[PDB]
Amino acid sequence: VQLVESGGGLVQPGGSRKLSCSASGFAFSSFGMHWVRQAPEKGLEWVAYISSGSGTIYYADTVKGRFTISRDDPKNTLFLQMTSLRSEDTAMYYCVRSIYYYGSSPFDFWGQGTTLTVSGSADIVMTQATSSVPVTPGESVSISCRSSKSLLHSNGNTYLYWFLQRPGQSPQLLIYRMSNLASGVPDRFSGSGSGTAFTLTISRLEAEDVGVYYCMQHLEYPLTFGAGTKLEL
Amino acid sequence: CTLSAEDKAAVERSKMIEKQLQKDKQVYRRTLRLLLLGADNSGKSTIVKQMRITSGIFETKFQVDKVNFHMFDVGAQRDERRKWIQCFNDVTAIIFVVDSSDYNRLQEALNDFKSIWNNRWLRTISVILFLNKQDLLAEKVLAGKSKIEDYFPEFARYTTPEDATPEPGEDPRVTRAKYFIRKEFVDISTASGDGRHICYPHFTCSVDTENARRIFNDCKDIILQMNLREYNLV
Amino acid sequence: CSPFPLGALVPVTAVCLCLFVVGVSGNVVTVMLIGRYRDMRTTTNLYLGSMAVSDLLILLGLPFDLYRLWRSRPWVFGPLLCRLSLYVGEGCTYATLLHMTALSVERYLAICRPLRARVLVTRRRVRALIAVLWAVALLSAGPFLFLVGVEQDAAALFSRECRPSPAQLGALRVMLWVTTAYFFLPFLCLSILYGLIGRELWSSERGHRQTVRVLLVVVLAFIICWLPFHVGRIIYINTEDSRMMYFSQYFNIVALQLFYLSASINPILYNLISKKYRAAAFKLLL
Amino acid sequence: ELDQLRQEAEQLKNQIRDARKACADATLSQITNNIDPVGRIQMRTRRTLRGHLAKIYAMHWGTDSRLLVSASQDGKLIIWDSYTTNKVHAIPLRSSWVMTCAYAPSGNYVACGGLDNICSIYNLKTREGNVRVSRELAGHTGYLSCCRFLDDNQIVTSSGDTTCALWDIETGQQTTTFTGHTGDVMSLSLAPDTRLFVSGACDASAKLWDVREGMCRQTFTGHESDINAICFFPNGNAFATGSDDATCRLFDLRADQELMTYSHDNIICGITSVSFSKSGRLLLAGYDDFNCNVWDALKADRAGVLAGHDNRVSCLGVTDDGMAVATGSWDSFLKIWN
Amino acid sequence: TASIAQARKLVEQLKMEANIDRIKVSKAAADLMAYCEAHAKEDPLLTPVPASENPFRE
Ligand SMILES: Cc1cc(N(C)C(=O)[C@H]2CC[C@H](Oc3cccc(CO)c3)CC2)ccc1CN1CCN[C@@H](C)C1
Ligand SMILES: CC(C)CCC[C@@H](C)[C@H]1CC[C@H]2[C@@H]3CC=C4C[C@@H](O)CC[C@]4(C)[C@H]3CC[C@]12C
Repeated sequence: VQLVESGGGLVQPGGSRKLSCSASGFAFSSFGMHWVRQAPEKGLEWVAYISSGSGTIYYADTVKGRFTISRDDPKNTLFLQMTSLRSEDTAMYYCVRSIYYYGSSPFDFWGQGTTLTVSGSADIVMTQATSSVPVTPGESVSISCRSSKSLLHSNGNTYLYWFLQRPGQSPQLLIYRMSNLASGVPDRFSGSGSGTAFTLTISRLEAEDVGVYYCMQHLEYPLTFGAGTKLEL
Repeated sequence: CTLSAEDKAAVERSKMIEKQLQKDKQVYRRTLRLLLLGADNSGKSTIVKQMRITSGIFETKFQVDKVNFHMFDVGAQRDERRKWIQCFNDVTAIIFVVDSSDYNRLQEALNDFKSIWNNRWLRTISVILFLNKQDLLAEKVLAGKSKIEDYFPEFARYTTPEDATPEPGEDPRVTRAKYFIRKEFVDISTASGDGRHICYPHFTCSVDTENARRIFNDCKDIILQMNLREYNLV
Repeated sequence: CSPFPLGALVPVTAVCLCLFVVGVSGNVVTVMLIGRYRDMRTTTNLYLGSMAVSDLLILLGLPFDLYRLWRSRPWVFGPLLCRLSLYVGEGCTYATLLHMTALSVERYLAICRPLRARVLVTRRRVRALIAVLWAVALLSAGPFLFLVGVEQDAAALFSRECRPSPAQLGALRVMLWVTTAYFFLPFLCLSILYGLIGRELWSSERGHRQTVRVLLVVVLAFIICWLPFHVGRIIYINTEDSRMMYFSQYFNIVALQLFYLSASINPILYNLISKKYRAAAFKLLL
Repeated sequence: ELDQLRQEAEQLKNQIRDARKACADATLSQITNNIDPVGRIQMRTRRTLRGHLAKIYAMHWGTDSRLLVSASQDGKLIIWDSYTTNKVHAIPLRSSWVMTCAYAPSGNYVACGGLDNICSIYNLKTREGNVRVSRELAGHTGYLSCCRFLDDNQIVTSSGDTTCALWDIETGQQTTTFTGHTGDVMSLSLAPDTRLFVSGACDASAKLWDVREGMCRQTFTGHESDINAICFFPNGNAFATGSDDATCRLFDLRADQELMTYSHDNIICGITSVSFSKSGRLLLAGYDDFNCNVWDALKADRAGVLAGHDNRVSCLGVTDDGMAVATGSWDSFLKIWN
Repeated sequence: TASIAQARKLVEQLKMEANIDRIKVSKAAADLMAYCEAHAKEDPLLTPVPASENPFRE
C-alpha cells in the first residue's frame, strides 16, 4: 500500500494544473479512486470519483465542467487535470482508494496529499453539532452527527463513515457503514446511531486519539463530508 | 432503480467480472482437450516429452496447425480409475498408449482398454490408440525368441489381410503381428460402440515426430463427426 | 379466372388435402419435440423450429388459396382478409427461405471448417439472427402491405376476384422481379456451399455417404419446388393474351402444388434424417 | 499367527453384530408412524447464478447465508452475493480440474483443490486488495475429494490415498493423519461441536474419528456401493450417507448402527450430495438423473422434488439459517431454491 | 512382516469399536423426533415464511 501524489504548487487565476498520483503495492485496476480537497484550516471536500476500469466517473457541482479525472491502469497512476483555477480551489488534495462489494471497506487508504495554492439544495447536509471538545486520556468520549435525510436504505445498511485526521496526517477510516470497525483501528472506537442521528465513542482516550473527526454519507454521489469535531490533549 | 451508491458499484464490479468471464470463455473454447493414459511399460513419458519439443495432474500445451491442445496426464493417482475419471468428461480425445512390443502384459492392457471403452461416462468421447514401441516390437518379432502364438492362441489362425497395405521395407511377420494387435484392439473397440464414439488406432514410435499431426487429424475427424451429429446431417 | 374443369381440379384438391395433413403433422411434431425437450433445442434445431412454425403458417394458407381455386373469383372475406392472406403467406415463405439459406451457411462454416477455422456460435447470436431474418422477410413483403387488393366491381354474389388495380399492376410487376433474387440468392448459397461440403465428405464411407445423398436430394427438391413458383409468378404477371392466361393458370396450379409440397417435405428432408430428431420422436411418440 | 488374528477379527466383528442386534430393539418406522405427514413441498428456483464455464463441482455456505462459494472445472472459484446475484470475487485456479471447495466460517479464508493433489487456501482481505495463495498443503498421495475448516488455523482434507489429513495453516504440515479407511474417501462432514468428524469411502464404509485422538471410534457398513456424500444430523449425534446403489441410509452415532433407509423403485441412479435442514426433518439428496429429492427424514416419504436442472446435480447445500438451498450441476448453472 | 502388523492393528481397532457403551434404538428415535419437533418451527425450508420474511423473494 503506497500512494504518492505530486503536482500541487503555486498557480495563477484562470490557469490549469495537473495532479499525478502514483500507486504501488496494491492492484490499481480493481480499486476505485477518489480525489478529495481540504481548504487550509478547513474540512475535507470531495472532488471526484472514478470507478474501476474507467467505468463510472462522477464529479461535484462546484467542479462540473472544469475538473477532469483519468486513470492509467498499467502505470497505476491517477491524473486530475483542473482548469480555470481560482482562489477558492487552494487546498490539500488527497487520493483515496476504495473497494465496493459485500463486506468491503471503501475509503480505507489515503494518500499523503498535495498542497495547491492559487493566488445545499439536494446534497445531504452533514451536520456536526460538536466543534471542539477538549478531552483527556483515560476518559470515554462520544460525538454525535446528524443528517438532512434518513440515511438508512432498504438494504439495511446505514451509509455513514467516520474518519480521523490526526494532526499533520491524512484522514484515516475508523468506522464504515455506521458500526463496522475498520482494519487496524483500536476497539476503543465504536459507532452507533439511527437513520438521522449517529455517534462515535472512544472508550479509553489516548494521545493517538486526538485530532479532528469527520462523518460522511454514502447514498448520493456527492458523497458529502461532515464539518468536523476537534479533540484536544 | 433503488440501488444505493455502494450497491451500484458492486453491480459494476459484477459486470466487469462477467466480461472477464466472457473473455476467459473465449480463450478456453478455442482449444481442444486430450486425456492421455498408459502404463509404465508403455512409452507414455517419452511420448509426452517429444510432444513438448507429487502433483496428481500434469498439463502440457501444444499447438498444431494454429490450434491449441491441452494434454492431461494422471501419474500420481492410485490404480483405481473409475472414480477420478469422471472429472475428464467433455474431453475431445483420450489418447491410450499401448506397448505393442510387450507380449507378457498385453492382455492386461487389452483388458484396461476394454474397461475404458465400456465406461458409461466415457461413452460419447473418442479414443485414440497409440500402439507405441514399434521398433522394439519389430525386433522382437523378427528375432523369433518371443512368439505371440503362445500368449494368443488365435494368432495362429489369424491371417495377414489382403486389403492390408504393408509399410515399405516391412517383413511379413512384423506386419502380421502389428495387424493382429490392431485387429484385437479394433474388435474390442467396435463392440458396444454403436456409433456413439469412434476409435483411431495408429502405429507410433518413441522417436516418431508425427504424433502431433496424427493427433490433430484424429481430433479434426472427431469434431467433424460431432458436428455431423449436431447439425442434423446424419 | 374461368374455374378449371372437374378434371384435374378435384385431384389437385385431394393432393392439397394430403399435403396439408402431412405438412401440419410434420411441423407440429417438430415444434413439439423442440419444445418438450432441451437437448434438441440447439442452434440448428432452433433454425429448424423457426422453419417449422413458418411452414405451419404457410400450410394454414391452404384453405383460403384452395377456396379461391375450387370456388371462382367471388370473394366475400373483404379487402382485410385477402390482404392478410397475401401478407402472411409471402412473409412466411420468405422467412423459411432465409432460414434455409442461413442453415446452409452455418453448415458450411461448421462442417467444411471443422478445425481449419472455428467461429464461436452462441445462443444469443442465433436468436438475434433469427429475429433479423424474420424482420427482413416481413419487410420484403412490405410492398405487398401497400400494393395488393381491390375487389369492387350481383355486386356480391358475382364480384371480381382479389385482383390488384390495373394501373397499380405496374408497381406489382417491379416487386415480382425483386423477389426473383430471393430465388437466386439462396440457390447460389445452397448449391455452392453444400457443394463444398459434399467435397469434404467425399474426399474422406458408412455415414459420409448418407450425408452427401441427403444434401443432394435437398438441393434437387429445392430447385423442383422453388423454380416453378417464381417462373409462374412472372408468367402470371405477363398475362397479356388469353393463351398466356391459360398457360399461366395451369402452370401456376402446378406451382402451388409444388410449393406446398416444399412445405410438406422440409421437415422430413431436414429433421427426419437427423438421428437426434428421430430418436426424440421415437421417445415422445412411442 | 495370521490365521489366528483373522479369526480374532472375525469373532470381534460377530460380537459387534450381536451387540448391535441386541440394541436393535425397534425401528424408526414403528415409532415414527404416529407423526403427521410433512406433505407436498413446493420449492421453486429463487436465484440463478450463470457465470461459469464448465461443470460446478463443490460449494459450501459460510457462516452467513448470503455469500456462496462455487468451484468450476474451468479452474475457477467464484464467491457470489446470493441476495443480489453479484459475483463478489472471481479467482482462477492453477489446476483446472477442481473437485472440492471449502469456506472458512469467518469468511477470511477459502480452500479448494482437486486432482492437483495439493490443497490451495486463499484469503479475501489481503492488504494488497487481491486474492493470493495463502497456503499450499501437500502430502496427500491422491486427489482431494473434500476439505473442511475447524477454524482459521486448522483444516481437514480427505483424499484418495485411503488417508485423511488434518493440517495447520501456520506451518503447512500434516498435524494428524488417519490411515484406517480401506477405500477412497469421497466426502467429509463436520460435527457441530467439531470434537468429532465422520467420513465416507468407496469401500461402502463410513467411519467416525476424533479430531485430537484420531482413532476410528465407530464404523458403519450398510451400503452396497461406493459412498459419494456424507452429512451429519444438526444435533450431531447422527448422520446420513448415499451411494451409487440408489439408496440413502441414516445412522446414529450413539447406537452405532443404521437407523433408517430412504429409497424408491423409480430411482435407479447414484447419489451426489445429501444434506439436512435446520429442523433435520427435510433430507435433501441430489441425484445423477438431473433431479434432487427432499424426503421426510423421520417418516421417510417423498416430500418434494427439484427438477430445475439440465445435467448432474453435482453439489447441493443448505444455509446456516436454513432459508434456502443451493444446487450446482455439470452444466455450469447454479440454482437456488427455498 | 507387513501382514502380521496389519492384522494386529486391525484386531486392536475392532476391539476399540466393540467394547463401548451403546444405547437402544428407541432412545435415539425419541431424541431425533424431539429435536425435529422442537426445531420444526425454526426451519424455513419445511415451514415457508412470508414473502416479507423471505430474503430471496422481496
Ligand atoms: C404458388 C401459388 C399459386 C397460386 N395460384 C393458384 C395462382 O393462380 C397465382 C400464382 C401467381 C400469383 O402471382 C402473385 C404473386 C404475389 C402477389 C400477387 C398480387 O397480385 C400475385 C397469383 C396467384 C396461389 C398462391 C401460391 C403460393 N402463394 C403463397 C403466398 N404468397 C404467394 C406469392 C404465393
Ligand atoms: C432455452 C432457451 C435458450 C430457448 C429460447 C427459445 C428461443 C431461442 C426461440 C424459440 C422459438 C423462437 C420464436 C419462434 C418464432 C418467432 C416469430 C418471429 O416473428 C419473431 C421471433 C419468434 C417469436 C421467435 C423468438 C425466439 C424463440 C422464442
